[PDB]
Amino acid sequence: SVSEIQLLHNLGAHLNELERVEWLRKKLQDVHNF
Repeated sequence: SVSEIQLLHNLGAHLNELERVEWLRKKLQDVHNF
């Protein structure tokens, strides 16, 4: 189902809420072998 403030959770919250929390996540998935 779709929420009322769901389309606002895309760019109506903060462009900083998906910078590293975005990438930081893959930090373990792809495990930076280095």
